[PDB]
Amino acid sequence: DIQLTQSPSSLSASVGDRVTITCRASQSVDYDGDSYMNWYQQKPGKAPKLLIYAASYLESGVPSRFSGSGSGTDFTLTISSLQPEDFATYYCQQSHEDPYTFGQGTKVEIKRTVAAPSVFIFPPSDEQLKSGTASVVCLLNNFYPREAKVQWKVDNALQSGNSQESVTEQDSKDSTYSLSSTLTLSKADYEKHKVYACEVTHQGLSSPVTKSFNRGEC
Amino acid sequence: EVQLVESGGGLVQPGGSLRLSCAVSGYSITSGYSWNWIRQAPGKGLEWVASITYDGSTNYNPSVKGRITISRDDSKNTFYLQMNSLRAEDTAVYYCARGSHYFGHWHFAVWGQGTLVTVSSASTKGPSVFPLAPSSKSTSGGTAALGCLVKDYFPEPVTVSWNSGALTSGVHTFPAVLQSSGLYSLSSVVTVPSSSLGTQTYICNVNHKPSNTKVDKKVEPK
Repeated sequence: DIQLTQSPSSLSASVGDRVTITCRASQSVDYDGDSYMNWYQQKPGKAPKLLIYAASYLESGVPSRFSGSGSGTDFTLTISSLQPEDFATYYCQQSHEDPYTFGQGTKVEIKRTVAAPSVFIFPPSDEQLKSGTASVVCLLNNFYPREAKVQWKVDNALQSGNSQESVTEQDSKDSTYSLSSTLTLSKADYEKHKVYACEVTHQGLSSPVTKSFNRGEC
Repeated sequence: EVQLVESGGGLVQPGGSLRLSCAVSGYSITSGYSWNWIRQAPGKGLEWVASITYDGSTNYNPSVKGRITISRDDSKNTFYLQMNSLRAEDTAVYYCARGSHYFGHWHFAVWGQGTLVTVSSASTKGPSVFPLAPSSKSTSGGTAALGCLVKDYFPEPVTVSWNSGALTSGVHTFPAVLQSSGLYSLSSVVTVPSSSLGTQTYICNVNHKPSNTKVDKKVEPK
């Protein structure tokens, strides 16, 4: 088959900056003057969206800041001025021969200014507790950059190995991320302790932030 | 306008078969140059697997050919994907897509929403929904966060909306995590004015189609 390799696999650029993504094909996708390379944009949870076809044609309805160039085995997708809405994974795709093949994709993020997270902590509900399990949830809202550290403490004992976290995709509204961390304990363990704390470390925080509650007092 | 709506997704046992359908509306299926199935394994890239052209000619990706059938039903304005002998490798979101009459044909301008097929031995399990109650009291009377914890379900996906879709601003619905139990857990939060906690009703609407579980959870100050 025709193998497509994109570069880079990942990039982060300041809003408004020029962004170029390249695609190299293992064989030529040229046919009678035309170059059958296509570009797609895929945003979180959505189907890919066609941006460019036949190497350089802008698909109807797509903003003019997207353009394509190249021929033979080498192609370039250009975003003239990166907009917040342009966070996505970008794919090249050859349509010269079956099987029609895609590049591995290039992740594009907008590099905005540093923003500290707003931190919230949630006790387990009484409803859940009767099931025998306690989930303690810590929310880190609207921060940048994506890298953040959450430390769980139960009566000042550092919790390790009993939590999981999840991060949203970049929000085009403000180019920030949010993060959710869940501490899971048995009901019995939860009832044996008083102070539950979520300690957050982040670049936008001059020193770590801690949110806590005392079990029983609500 | 043209819309492609896929059905048939969900849980399939290894060795089992899948049948997907793509119902086309706002367009005659007979007028498309070609109709296609393209799939995407979780966190991975895209793979074209099959096509049918307007004259009925079929084509398959050799990476799966020999256990795959694309077909159409003109009178229902629908086309189908049949695969059997499913393996774990076949777990993916499957998209239907339309090819073009122009410029080499095999680029795809119109896509379905995609449907997730999960190949697994495990059985379906509906989620428990627990409140993430706000505040106790606000910090400076500014912005409060509340949410829903959607715990212990299988397979993916679940959808969460707030106030039947009338509350979208400030909503974050996080990627599910896979627990060591083999069950998924997900949280959805929303940030709201803390001055509205006494007067505004907040309800998370949770839907887990594989288990036919729908839940509406009112979340309020504890």
